[PDB]
Parts: sequence; C-alpha cells; structure tokens
Amino acid sequence: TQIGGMSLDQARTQLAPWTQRAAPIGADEYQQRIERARVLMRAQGVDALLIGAGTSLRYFSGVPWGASERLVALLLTTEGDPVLICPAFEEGSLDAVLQLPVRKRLWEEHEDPYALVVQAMDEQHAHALALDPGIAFAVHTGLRAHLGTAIRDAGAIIDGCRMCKSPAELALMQQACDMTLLVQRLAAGIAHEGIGTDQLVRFIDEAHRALGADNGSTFCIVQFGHATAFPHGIPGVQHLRAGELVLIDTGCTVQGYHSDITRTWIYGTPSDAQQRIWELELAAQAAAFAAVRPGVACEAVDQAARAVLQAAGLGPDYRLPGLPHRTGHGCGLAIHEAPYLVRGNRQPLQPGMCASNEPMIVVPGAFGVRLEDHFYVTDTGAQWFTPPSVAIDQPFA
Amino acid sequence: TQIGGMSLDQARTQLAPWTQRAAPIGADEYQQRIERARVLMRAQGVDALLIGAGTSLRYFSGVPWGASERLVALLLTTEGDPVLICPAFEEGSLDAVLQLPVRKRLWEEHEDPYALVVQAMDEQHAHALALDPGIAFAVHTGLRAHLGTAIRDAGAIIDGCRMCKSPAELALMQQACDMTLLVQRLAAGIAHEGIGTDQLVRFIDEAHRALGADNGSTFCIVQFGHATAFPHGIPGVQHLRAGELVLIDTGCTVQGYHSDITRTWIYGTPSDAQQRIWELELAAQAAAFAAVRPGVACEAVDQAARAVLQAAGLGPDYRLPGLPHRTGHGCGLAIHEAPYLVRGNRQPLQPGMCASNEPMIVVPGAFGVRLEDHFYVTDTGAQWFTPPSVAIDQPFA
Repeated sequence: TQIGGMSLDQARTQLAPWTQRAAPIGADEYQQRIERARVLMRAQGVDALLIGAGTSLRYFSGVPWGASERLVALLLTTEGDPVLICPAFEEGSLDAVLQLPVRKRLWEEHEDPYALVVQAMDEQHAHALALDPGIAFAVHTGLRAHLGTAIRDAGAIIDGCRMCKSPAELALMQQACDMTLLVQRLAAGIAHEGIGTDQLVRFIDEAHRALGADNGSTFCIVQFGHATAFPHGIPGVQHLRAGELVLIDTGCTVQGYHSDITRTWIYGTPSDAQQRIWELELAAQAAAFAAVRPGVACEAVDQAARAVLQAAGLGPDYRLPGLPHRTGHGCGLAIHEAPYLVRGNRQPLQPGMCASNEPMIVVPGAFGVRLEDHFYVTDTGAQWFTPPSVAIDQPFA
Repeated sequence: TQIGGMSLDQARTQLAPWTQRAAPIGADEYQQRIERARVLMRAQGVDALLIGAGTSLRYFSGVPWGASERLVALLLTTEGDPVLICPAFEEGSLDAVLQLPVRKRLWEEHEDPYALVVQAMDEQHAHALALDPGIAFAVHTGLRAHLGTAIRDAGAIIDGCRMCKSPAELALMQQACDMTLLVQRLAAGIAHEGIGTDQLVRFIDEAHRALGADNGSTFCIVQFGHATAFPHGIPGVQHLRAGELVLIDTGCTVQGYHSDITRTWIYGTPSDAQQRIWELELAAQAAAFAAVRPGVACEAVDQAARAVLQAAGLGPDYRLPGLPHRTGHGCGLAIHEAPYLVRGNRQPLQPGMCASNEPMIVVPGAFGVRLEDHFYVTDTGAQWFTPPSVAIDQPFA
C-alpha cells in the first residue's frame, strides 16, 4: 500500500506549504558563531581567519552566495571587528543578505582584493593566517602575492564551529527532513509500471517546491534495477519494471540547511537475495545508530555497521558483496561536512553533531540497497531526524 | 508586439526538443586538450599538473562530477600516461563517464589519496607541480603532508587550453545560446500586468527543460523597476507594472557548455531617461564588439565601452550613473572563466576565445539596463553567438 496506488491528485492533496516553520538563524547566533571561531583560533595559535563565499561564509555572516572568481570573504581576527571583503559593485546586494554587522572593505574591478585582506591583517597586527580549506587554491596564490608567512589550514577551526548544531539549526534541518520524507513517501505512492526516472525527478522537485523548500530539490538520484549497484550512479533515463529495486536519494534545504534521505524499495516481487540484502542493510544501519552516544569515536560507528555485514558473510572491510564506502558523513549547511563516519577517524561524537547513517550494501553485478537517515547526537544517545524504513516493501515507518 | 500578448499555449507550441543538436566532444578532442596542456606545461617549466573534479576535469577527461570532500583528480605529467586518482567505490561510476583513457589509482576510504598523487609524481620523476587554481585549498594541505617542493598555480596552463574554443565547443555553446534566446523571447511574450518574477523564473526553467537543456535553467535573475539597479540582485518577489523595466538574465548548458543572455525591456511606456539609458547601453555594447579582433588587449575592449558612456556624460571609470563592473568575462564549461574584459588585463584576444559583452549601466536609486550577448573571436573579427537587441521595446533582432 505504500508502493503504487496513489494518484497525482491524491499526492497533490498532501502538498500544501509547510506550516510548522522553524525560525531563521538570528543575528545573536551569528555573533556566537564568530566568538566560537575566535576561541578556536586562539587555541590553534592563529590570529586571522579567512572565510570564502559558500557554506562557511553563510554560517558566519548569513551571506548565501556561491563562490565565484571574485573574492567575497570574511576576515576574522582574534579581537578585531570582522571585515567583509567584497566587490564594490555588489555592496547593495551584499547589504540585503548580510545578517551580521561587519566592516566592509570594497574593491573595484581592477584592484587587488588580496591586498585588502593583508592590510586588514596589518592594521590588527595579525601574522598567523588560517585559510578556509574549501576556498579555491587561487586565493592562496593571491594571498601569497602579499604575505610571506605560512598560511594554515582552517579546517579544525571551521569544523570546531560547525560540527555541533544549535537548537535552531537542528530545527531547520528537522523541517527539511520532514518535508523530504513526505516527498519520498509521495514518490513511492505515484510509482507505476513504466514510470520514468525523469518523471520521478520532476515530481520530487515539484513536491519540494510546493512544500516550501528554498529551491525545489537540492538534488535527486533515482535508480532502477542494476543501476542501484552504483553508489554514485550512471547517466541515462530508466523505466520501472516489476522485480526491480528502486533507490531514491533526494533532499532539499530550508534556510540552507540540508535534508538528504535515501529509500530503497521493491516494485513487485523481490528475490530471496533482494529480501535478504535489504534486511541486512536495515540491520547494519540500526547497528550504527545503536553505537552512537557522546565520546564514541566516529570510526567505531562505521565499524559497528561493518561488523554486522561481516558476521552475515559480506565484506570483510570494503569487499563486495558488502559496504564499499564509509557508513556516513556530517551534514548541515553543506551536504557533506564533518564529522566523517570512516575508519581512521578518532573524532569523538558530541551533542548536537549531525550525520548520515547509510551503510550501503552493493552486490557486485546485481543491485544495491541504500538506506539513509540522518541522526543527531543527544546528551545520552542519538536522535533520528527521520525514522528508518521497516521492510523491503514498507519504506516508511 | 514582442512584449506581452503571448499565451502559454502559444509559447508551448515553440517548446519541442531542440532538433539541431551539436555533436558531443569526441575522444580525439580530449586527447588534443591533454596534448595542449603538456605543451603549456613545458613552456612554463612545469612537469606535473593536478586537475580537480569540476569544470577542468570535465574539460580534460569528460568526467562531469562536482568537487567534493573526496579527492577526484587527474594528474598529468609531460610524457607519462595521465593518472586518475579516485575513490575505489566510485570506479564503476567513473568508468561510465570517462571519455579519456587513463591509469586509475584507486583509494579506499581510510587511505591517503595525496600519497597516491606524490607516488605517481615520484615514479615519473616529476616534481615541478602545478595545481588547478579552482581546486580546494585543502588539496594544498594534503599534498604538503608529503611534498616540500614548490606547488605552483596552474592558471596559465588551464586558461591557455580552455580560452580558445574548438569548432565543436563553439557549436555546443551556439546550441545553448540559441535555446536560451528562444526562452528569453517567449518569456517576454508571456509577460503581463501583475506577473510575478517567480512565475517568470519557473516558466524559463520549464522552457529550458522542454528544449532539452542539461538541467533546466543554470540560473535565472528576473528584476522589475528599481530592482534592475542591482547588478547581482535582491531577494524578494515582484509583480510587474506598466512603466517598469524588466531585466532577465538566464542560461542553460548543453553538454556542460554555457549560455548566458541578459535582456532589458520596457513593459508599457518608457520615460525619456529609460529610453536614453537603454540606447546608451546598446551603444556601449556595440562599441565593445567593434573593438574585437585578434591581438587586441582585453582591457581595450572594456575601455571601448567605457569611452562611449563617458562621452555621453556617464562615469567616468566606475562612477554611477555608469558602468560599475567589467565589460565582460570568458565563458565555456564555466559561467565565468578567462579571459576577463577588465581594465589592467593585457591578455591579447585570439581566434576561438569566447566572452560576454554586457557593459551594464546603473542609474543609482532608479534602474539599470543590462544587455548581454556573447561573442567569439574569429580570424579577422568577432562573431555574435546571439544578435543584440534592437530597441527598448524590441529585445530581439
């Protein structure tokens, strides 16, 4: 009853604007994020931090622009006011989206914005710069035209801020997750024999828009049959046949905060192998979740999932049939961010950290089954953002 | 008659799949691109080049993936086989998109992919590394765990390849341009009193999808009235009134190659100020185009536009009312790429180079007019991809 049987008009009935709307991040929280960065900067012996346009600029200042070839950045020092370096011609647009008071340092098109960075450093007597690791290497080149000191990687500082989500961030992610879960459920409902992956992609986009996502689907991967064996996917449109597994990974954003949910369900009658592998996926996901509480090493969450698969005769390690990639990854203002649930990572989990749990099983040459639901770490355990699937033919709890 | 008066039914009649489809880039062209890189590498004293996932990896190998936190990269040496460094789990998906034969070096999730880069360099005795300036700084960090030799900026090498488009690249851009130009024309047609910016965005996205773009609109800015004064825009939805200028900047991709066209037209009767400014924009754009031929400094193209505006009493330089940003930028597999039509840039134009021509006039507190059409440089002049607008109330030639 969850797979097939829903008409488009039945689906549309459940597609009004979301009414449980989480609050936007307020200016006081942006200030707290800045202050936190300053504490981590001082602990690392860093007195200047340069953040580039993108998810980290959005985190510290509210500016949601993507990175471009023009330097738009926030320079934070240990004690000075933050400085926002920006093309002069963009100031009006900047003013409309900035949520944080900053000094602006504007540059005209032929001027050197890197020199403005280094002058702001000099004014504040700052010598030890850490640079956003997501920023384009070109910024390194521009900075090095003016600075002779070594430029450090700002990852530990930025992760140290972003990894633990506040109550307001959690609620914005919760909203996105709730919306996406509904859309996943509606997509399974409208599926039928012969439906195209492209029709599902369009519907899912439309549904996410109707509910009030920032911009429809952030992405959408739909895979039928053998294509489900490819964790990243394959080009091409497909049409649904009985006996095929269907894997749908999609998500949206609410105020930039991401959902990212994967469901794998059977259309028609599953093989014994499909059923067996499906349930082992659910079990591995459950085992990872049960390992989650404060103080647990990220690698131990991955190993919990892996150990279930090994016991059942899959793997070991990354061997197929089995789990060829990590159990999960962090999520927030980016789709992938720290912390990473991966062998070798000793990062301890802490309250407020968010991460996917998606220990995909790939059966080489045959199919794959991926269940993905995110969780956050609580004071004494873990909270699912979305409840996990129940059966191969019941994708929704 | 171009503005208003078209129903959605009339517009849909013109929205069948594009039938004049340019050919995909072939395997020999990818090989030519690699060879060209090697020649430029040698002229710069560089014997290793690392290209990250994104537009440049797509250019050299066909792989279209976006950059992620996982290193996906092409290492090219002077004379060795190109090496593709890739997560092991992604190999099957990689094989399905790679258009260039390479030696794969696969890394498991807990392994260090930077160690593979440096091993491949060591085997080839290649230690003068240049790094893709579009690649995340993080790569610098990873590399520095293994290499103490210099890590150079690869911009001159990459631009040296990508700036001059081949006949097949030009034809793919031409397709995207033709498709977008039609979409722009239809959007003007369907406009009417009270229409929302948001409705024009949706329609343009749907129209690009119908014509067979890679993924709808790449982007879309629609501005009415006072909002046309913001080159990059402002949040919010607007509704059309007579006497407002309407600015629409949008584009799509075909096989990753970009269109990007801006039209500015009057809904209703224009003021004398709007008319006057509109025609000065057309003139400045025309003046830039007439300066284009091989050997001309990019900055001279900018200056040609600026000189017209100054003669008419606007500017000077970047002063408003006038032109607050550069006259244009290069375009290809990225929306913005070399060469930049900007004061200070002495890069000579050469056959096959592609660039926008959009010397926008902003009248502060009032409105802006941007016309954007792209051209390529020919052996003896310039070729418009799209013909420029004719009048304030005739946006299409």
